Amino acid sequence: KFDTSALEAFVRHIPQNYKGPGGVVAVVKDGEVVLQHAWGFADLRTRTPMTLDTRMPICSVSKQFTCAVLLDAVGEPELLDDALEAYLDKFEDERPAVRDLCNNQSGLRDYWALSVLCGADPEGVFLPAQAQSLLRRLKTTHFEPGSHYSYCNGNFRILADLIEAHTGRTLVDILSERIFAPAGMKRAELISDTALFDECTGYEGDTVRGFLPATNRIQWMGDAGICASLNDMIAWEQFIDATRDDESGLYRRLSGPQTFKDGVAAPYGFGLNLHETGGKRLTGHGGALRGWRCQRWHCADERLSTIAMFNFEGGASEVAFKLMNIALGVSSSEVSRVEADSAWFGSWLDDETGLVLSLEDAGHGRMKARFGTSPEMMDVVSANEARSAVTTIRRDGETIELVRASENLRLSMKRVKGEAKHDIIGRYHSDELDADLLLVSEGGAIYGAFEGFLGKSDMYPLYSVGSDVWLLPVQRSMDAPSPGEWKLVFRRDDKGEITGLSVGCWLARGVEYRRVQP
Amino acid sequence: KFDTSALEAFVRHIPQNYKGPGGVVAVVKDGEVVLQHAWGFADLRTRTPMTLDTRMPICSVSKQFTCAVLLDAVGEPELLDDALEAYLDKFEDERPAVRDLCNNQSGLRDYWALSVLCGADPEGVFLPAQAQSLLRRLKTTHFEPGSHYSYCNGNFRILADLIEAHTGRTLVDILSERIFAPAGMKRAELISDTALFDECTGYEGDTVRGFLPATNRIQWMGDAGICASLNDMIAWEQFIDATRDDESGLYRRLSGPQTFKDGVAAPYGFGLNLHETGGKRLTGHGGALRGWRCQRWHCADERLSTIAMFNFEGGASEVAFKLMNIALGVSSSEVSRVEADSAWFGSWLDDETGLVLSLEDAGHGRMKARFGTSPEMMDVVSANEARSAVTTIRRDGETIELVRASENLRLSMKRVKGEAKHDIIGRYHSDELDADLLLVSEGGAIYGAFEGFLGKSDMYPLYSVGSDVWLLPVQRSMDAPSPGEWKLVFRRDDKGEITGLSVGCWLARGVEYRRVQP
Repeated sequence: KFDTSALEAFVRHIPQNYKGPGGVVAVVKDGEVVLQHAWGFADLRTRTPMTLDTRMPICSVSKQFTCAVLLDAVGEPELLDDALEAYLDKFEDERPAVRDLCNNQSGLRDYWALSVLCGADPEGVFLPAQAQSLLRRLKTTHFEPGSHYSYCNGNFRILADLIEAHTGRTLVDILSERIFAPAGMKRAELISDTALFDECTGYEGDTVRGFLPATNRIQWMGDAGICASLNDMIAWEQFIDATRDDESGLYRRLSGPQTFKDGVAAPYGFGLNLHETGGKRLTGHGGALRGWRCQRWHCADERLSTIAMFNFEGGASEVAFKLMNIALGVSSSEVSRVEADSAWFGSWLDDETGLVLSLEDAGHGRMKARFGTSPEMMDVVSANEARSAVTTIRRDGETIELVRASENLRLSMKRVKGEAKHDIIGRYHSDELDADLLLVSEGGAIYGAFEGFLGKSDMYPLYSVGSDVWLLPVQRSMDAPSPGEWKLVFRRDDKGEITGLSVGCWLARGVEYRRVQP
Repeated sequence: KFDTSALEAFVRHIPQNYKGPGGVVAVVKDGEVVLQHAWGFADLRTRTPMTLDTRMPICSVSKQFTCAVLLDAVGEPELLDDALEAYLDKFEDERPAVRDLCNNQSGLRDYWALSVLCGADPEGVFLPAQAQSLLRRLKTTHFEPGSHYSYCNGNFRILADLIEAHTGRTLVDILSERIFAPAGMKRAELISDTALFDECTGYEGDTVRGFLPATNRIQWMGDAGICASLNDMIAWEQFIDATRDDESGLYRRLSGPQTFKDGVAAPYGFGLNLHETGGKRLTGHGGALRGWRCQRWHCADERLSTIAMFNFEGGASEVAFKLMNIALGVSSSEVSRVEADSAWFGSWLDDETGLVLSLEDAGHGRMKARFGTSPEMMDVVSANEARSAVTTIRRDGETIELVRASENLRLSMKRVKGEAKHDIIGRYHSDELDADLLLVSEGGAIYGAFEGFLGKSDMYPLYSVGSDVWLLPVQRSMDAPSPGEWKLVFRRDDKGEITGLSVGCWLARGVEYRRVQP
């Protein structure tokens, strides 16, 4: 009997440690459900309890299902390379291979982050014709295909379109016939229009701010769209275990090792994160949307899967990971920290990429870093070295070296200083997006708005961190996580006149804008 | 020339330190405006700039105007004591004097906190007939009148009703004729229905969560309701300075010293907070509602006033206070801290009052305390002593002594321990409010709802901190700050059966409920 005593003790305390309306969790071992539990409410106002058969959007956990459809109904990604050439018909750089789309090594900038720059409302309707209009206008990459990893939902949204055109069938129908029926996922469905989903309510907020029902109206497929219950997701884990020994089986074909073009090990393959804990290899994926979070993980050597799905923005990924470590008996352990010198604090700029790192004290030998899409906590392990699980930074005087070895990324960043001039106001234009950024002063405080084919955004405050380097936080958007902070790095003439600027974030780097107004 | 160089340098950095859509600030010295500034937007979507003439709700800054009306149009508070007896016609305890209402020493429980227990929706409509129905059903106090201080909006909402009935005139008209016209407050107005106000938009949220437009539909008067611009508020500060030498002048009559019934100095009088900074006496008040914050302070010895009004939930009170200290040249200074022993952490219960203190590490010789309506940061100054600006705590083994000397409050609290039994589910009834609390289990996690004459609330999660002691956070409500955490302390028989419980928070303590169901 697989002993679930420590798992049960952890699950019993989830509602107090991961505060929110409701959720579901499961642990599958050797193809058997050994732990399955629902708690709380699907809706706090109608008082509808959360159940094991309550469907929820699984969001980015859909990506692995779109690569499974690709392999099952089309074949290897190379069969769609000709069609990708016609889809990205205005491309000016070398196009990524369809295989690079599947592995998140494409170099394309994320279209949900770009939708903010095109003026999208965070709670706006987003149609299939607008997705294609934005994806098919892309011309450039932000790194050479195969050279680095970056998470790009557009890779999978394009894949869905390629699959439907090659096959002459809908992704809705192919998933149902080729994946959900054989796996025993009885109620799983691709529901592309998020405005139609009302079987469970998702909540934005947290225990301090309060919880608010989320409204989502985007339409998506390929990068997300599947809605399924805990029991549906359990059936997928059982299908995985039943087909574990078939070398030509769909999941085994999705989940092998991958590398970058230089042979360095990569962290993602065919819609799956590839990771390890205590020396044991894991494959899985998480998903997010305003109001929702979920995660699945599978350890092939121990025939073990863990699932967590919440109708709020709490740590479902952390829950699923901790259940896996508890079931594997992995002791996750303690780092000795040192005091953070005050010389670390402030912002640091990479000239090559236009990205910025900002550091602040988070107490006890810890720093809060803002660099990627979400902030990360870093342990200060020595006078000049700090690290999170993904990023290491080393300081030498006025330079920081930042490394994210899993992305094949290494940056050299210089301390940003000086007082920022307020002559940056005016209008700027991006030729590739056909979009404008308007910057105005109101009482000495600078605000900006994004104006493009999706609409005109609200005004957002900007914050300077040194001469000509400004941050523009965007906290809510059509997809989740939101982009975080856009980094604006202005460029000037030899006369000191502004000619343009770079706008970027980790999901979409170096978007060039030229000054056209003020 | 009063030198404003340090004030201007501070004001220039407000938008970066106090992040939000917009605001206004002013400094008045010797009756002259020496600093007046607006920044940002009144509405981020319509892009309407914030101006010096943009009106906003001043919320609880209205209380001083209702006591000014009382003194000007009625006379001393003792003239309304007979009418208070008829208004609180079901009172079972000794009624407070009308003077205790004015000084916040009444012992009445706050009606906005009680509206949550009666089932109010946080964004619900609240009419004058519902205010009277809730206020006139009150029967008991939570401390003897004059013995302690507690902030109670009901004191001022009752005062408004008493004034209108004695005078036969509307508070709208009396404020306009007797206060706003003579003070030169040209556009100030009592707009009791918050749903009608649309000249400026208030925003809930913060720079990390994002900002959301607030919807408020409550109707109020006496405790709040005045809407005014920065220029209106400047005219009130100038009127104060012009009448500073008249011993029988309205503001001088509102702003003298007060004491509790035992002669100890009290911190509030006639709708004004009474405080000091660097040895200089201040009088003033702040205001809050979802989406809005403001504060005014005046230092009579230096003929100095400071005002800050924001259309978001940031630190307007901290801004107004810091401007005052900068203008007075008060050096606010540093406390040496010690490491917080782990024995402090957890929850502590006062048996007399039913209130709970919870402590957690906030880093560097600091603790986050949850006791009052909002959390407070405490400096650990010695092994067994910690303090905030308002509260001091001393630990001795399994007991903590908590003192809020400005409230005349001293509690002896014992560490709460043990595992909480889940047999608390069932229905409970408050005879005085005619309201129920329903507690249910959903998958092992307990949730509660408040059901009374205002409606049936949504379900809210509860969190146990030790045997029979639970916390129920309520983060959003009709008034602001919300109550914070309700403290539920269950009572049992000699047989171990639950008979009832105490529900309370600092604004409304010891509301007794009896078990009626499960």
